[PDB]
Amino acid sequence: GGVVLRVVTVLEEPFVMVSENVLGKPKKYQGFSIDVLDALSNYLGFNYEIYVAPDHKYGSPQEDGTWNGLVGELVFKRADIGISALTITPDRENVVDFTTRYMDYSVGVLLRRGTSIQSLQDLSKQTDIPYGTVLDSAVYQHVRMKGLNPFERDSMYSQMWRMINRNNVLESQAGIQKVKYGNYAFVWDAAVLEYVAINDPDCSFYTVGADRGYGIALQHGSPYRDVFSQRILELQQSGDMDILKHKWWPKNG
Ligand SMILES: [Cl-]
Ligand code: NA
Repeated sequence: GGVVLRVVTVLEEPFVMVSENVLGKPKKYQGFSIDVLDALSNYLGFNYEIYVAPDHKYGSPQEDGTWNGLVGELVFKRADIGISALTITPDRENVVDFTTRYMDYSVGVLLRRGTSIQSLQDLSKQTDIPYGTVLDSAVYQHVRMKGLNPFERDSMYSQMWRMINRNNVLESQAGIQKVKYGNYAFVWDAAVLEYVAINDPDCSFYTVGADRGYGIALQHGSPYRDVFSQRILELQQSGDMDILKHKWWPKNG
């Protein structure tokens, strides 16, 4: 009778993916973050049940200072653990506690084959192909912060903020669909976009693009954080974290 921890997530390939099911046979989740979660579950002896953030968002600080999304679920005490493709950021570290990272994060751009965008810089220099990101996400917040900083050294960020300031989507799937079928470029996690590009049945895409990382979020003060971070470091040191990565990014495009 191990305690059942409530895990809040956002669906996002290949980090957390569902298998939908029929006739009362249980819905199951899989992916890189589920494997890491499982490695931790097996170690602490907890069970868990997963639910998706009700608003389908990662979360960002709102006009009135409250948090929504996955990060908000933690702040509002609705969950014990938050895990997805969740980017560790200083603003989020203000209201929840992150583990050490279990994988590096970077920003990429998903583009339709036949376009001629070779860099995030080129993308920002035009307005013809419209572009954007997922609302209430770390990308949105980062582009805003850098784009509004007069002392930012790369002028691309100000150009991006002009375009993005709410061209955005509610969920990454919508952004991917817009690139595929419309006239759009989608700015999102490189790890997600690499997986999407290499697995697209039509090879419709290419991508262009480690100072931030993916982390497990816990309520502030949680006694799981140190224990998790220890287990994460162990997994990295042994090569086991790399084995997990290769399972989900076996880069064979
Ligand atoms: Cl979701
Ligand atoms: Na914190």
